Amino acid sequence: SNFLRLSDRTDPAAVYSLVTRTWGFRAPNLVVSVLGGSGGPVLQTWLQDLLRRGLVRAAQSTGAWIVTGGLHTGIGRHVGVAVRDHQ
Amino acid sequence: MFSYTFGKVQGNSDLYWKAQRYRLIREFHSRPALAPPFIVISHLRLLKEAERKLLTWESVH
Repeated sequence: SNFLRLSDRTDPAAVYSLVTRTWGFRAPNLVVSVLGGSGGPVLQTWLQDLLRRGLVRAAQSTGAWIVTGGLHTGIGRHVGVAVRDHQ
Repeated sequence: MFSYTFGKVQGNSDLYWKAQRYRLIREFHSRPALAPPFIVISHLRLLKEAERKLLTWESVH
């Protein structure tokens, strides 16, 4: 699990080049960034189902990247678990 | 009465045959390899995360 610590004021070009070349992640056919605090560690069942079904199925069919808060809580955790399930 | 019975189990002939196929295969899959008359010697010879992944795949489908 490639983990990198970098300064906030960093040009995205270098980061993208690093990810694409050094780490071997192929250029995505799509990128989706999820937003929202999603108050409460446990989220709405309908919301969880919508996310894990729709977004993850779309990513699987297209082979995309998903960018979320790398935190094991709330929406980030739900995205992670759904992605692992579909993998 | 015979004709009615026959017609009843004629539109589903394939289903009945498939069930019988399964029963036969199950019966003969666990039998000694030798035929009865010689089967005496065979009788004497007689004397996880994977499941998690599988269930997740099933649920996805």
